[PDB]
Amino acid sequence: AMGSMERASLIQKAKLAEQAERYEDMAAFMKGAVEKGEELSCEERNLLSVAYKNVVGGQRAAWRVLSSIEQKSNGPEVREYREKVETELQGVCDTVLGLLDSHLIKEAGDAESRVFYLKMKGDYYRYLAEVATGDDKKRIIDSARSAYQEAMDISKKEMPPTNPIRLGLALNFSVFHYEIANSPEEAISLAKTTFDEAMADLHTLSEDSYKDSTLIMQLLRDNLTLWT
Amino acid sequence: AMGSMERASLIQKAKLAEQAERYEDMAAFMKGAVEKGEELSCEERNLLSVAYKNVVGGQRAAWRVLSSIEQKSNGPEVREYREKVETELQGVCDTVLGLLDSHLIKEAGDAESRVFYLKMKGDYYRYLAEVATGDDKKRIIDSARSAYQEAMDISKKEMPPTNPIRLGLALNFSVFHYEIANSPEEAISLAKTTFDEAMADLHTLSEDSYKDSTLIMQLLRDNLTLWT
Ligand SMILES: O=P(O)(O)Oc1c2c(c(OP(=O)(O)O)c3c1[C@H]1C[C@@H]3c3cc4c(cc31)[C@H]1C[C@@H]4c3ccccc31)[C@H]1C[C@@H]2c2cc3c(cc21)[C@H]1C[C@@H]3c2ccccc21
Ligand SMILES: O=P(O)(O)Oc1c2c(c(OP(=O)(O)O)c3c1[C@H]1C[C@@H]3c3cc4c(cc31)[C@H]1C[C@@H]4c3ccccc31)[C@H]1C[C@@H]2c2cc3c(cc21)[C@H]1C[C@@H]3c2ccccc21
Ligand SMILES: [Cl-]
Ligand SMILES: [Cl-]
Repeated sequence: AMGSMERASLIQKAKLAEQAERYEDMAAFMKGAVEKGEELSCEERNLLSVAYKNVVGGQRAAWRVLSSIEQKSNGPEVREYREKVETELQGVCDTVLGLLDSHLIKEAGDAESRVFYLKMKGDYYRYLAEVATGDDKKRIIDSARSAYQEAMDISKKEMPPTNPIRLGLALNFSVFHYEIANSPEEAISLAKTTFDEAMADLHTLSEDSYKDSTLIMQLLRDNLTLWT
Repeated sequence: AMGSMERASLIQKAKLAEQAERYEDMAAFMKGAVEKGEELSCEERNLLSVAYKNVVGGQRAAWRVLSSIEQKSNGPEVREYREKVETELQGVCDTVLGLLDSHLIKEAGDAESRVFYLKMKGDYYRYLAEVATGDDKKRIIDSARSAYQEAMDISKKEMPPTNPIRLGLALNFSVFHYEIANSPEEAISLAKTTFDEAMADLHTLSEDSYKDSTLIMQLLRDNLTLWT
């Protein structure tokens, strides 16, 4: 599909699609850059993340609208279209999890790197878990949990509490606890702990993370305001 | 593609896609409802219009970003991607113009109806004209002009000056004069005339057009504030 194009061209074009708000294309350019076989740099990791976040984020919004419209209070058309979109959402999720398993997630790699791709693995299993049901759902919840946890375990050892990759992970794992794992108990603990341990060792905050991590701190709190 | 589905189902689903903001799908459902062969009702005409407006509106925004990025002040990747998107934009435009020619535009029909589909024909030739160049562009400009004019000619005879279909037409034809036909002379005339002839016979304003047509009056003025 993209295999005739040089890796550098695919990356340039991925950057152009972010500016033009073409995230179906951006993701496609980044799927192709991953498949050139080389390890992604820090900037490239984000580019991949943003592309697929928007694609899958738009589908989830659509699914939630349509799923909300299945009232069943007091014809087939609503379910059919919800399923069409649901099926589409899953394909995109399965697509990212493929690239993560077959190319990006490796045992031997940087701490920043390994956590970033594991957080992502938990995110995309989380998105699948929202749409899944029955016996099939339990499996998907535990793969999400498992990937988030290994990511947490590493970040506590290898990263300071003001690190955006660590903070954004904790944010998303709390969201998993509340919306997916039905434990506002655990969700609140992890959120406040993350917020407080960050404020406790705020001296570790650095010039390069200042913007990214103060934003995730706000998000972390907005959630606790919303829950408590 | 959609040919197994009942017309009523396609319409229901088109309405569901507007709510879920899936205008690629909405347009596809409406392309299919048009191809059932039957004349579209007033509500259906809008549904079709909105679907394709958003699809083609998103592509134009992308094209204008990418085309703006061709600086050429003082590699091939920007042009290639602009062309990819340009080619895509044109296919969607050619697609609507097909449905208009082969199904919707008829000699024998309602005044409201005939004008609505001609306005649309001028709109989609306008979108093509923005991306086109050279000898090829002149043709596209004159087809836009020709369709807008026949639409104008009919609306002056058959519709009051407060009518939203008449007002929105005039709005778009002025926009054609300014951005496409390079005549801020004519664009300003038609705009103020539309605004003033509406205010002159404001007694004709009716309960059903009040919202739609006061909005187009604002748009008409915002444009004149912007031009003069
Ligand atoms: O070290 P950088 O990666 O260049 O960080 C800066 C950025 C940006 C900067 O703005 P600039 O276009 O004027 O250069 C800045 C930085 C550094 C330098 C300037 C800036 C300004 C500020 C801070 C860091 C930076 C601290 C103090 C002030 C600030 C406001 C809000 C949160 C954190 C901060 C852009 C680009 C980048 C950035 C990030 C964000 C945002 C905007 C930017 C939006 C979305 C996210 C964000 C978080 C919190 C509030 C608002 C945002
Ligand atoms: O006769 P309707 O088709 O039911 O018109 C109303 C509408 C709506 C109405 O609001 P509602 O949700 O409270 O029922 C109304 C109408 C009729 C009845 C109510 C309304 C209120 C008003 C008018 C007409 C209507 C005149 C006086 C007041 C108004 C404000 C701005 C412009 C024109 C008006 C919704 C649905 C529809 C509507 C249309 C618009 C909008 C919103 C609506 C947005 C986008 C466009 C618009 C134009 C100008 C300003 C704002 C808008
Ligand atoms: Cl469907
Ligand atoms: Cl391209």
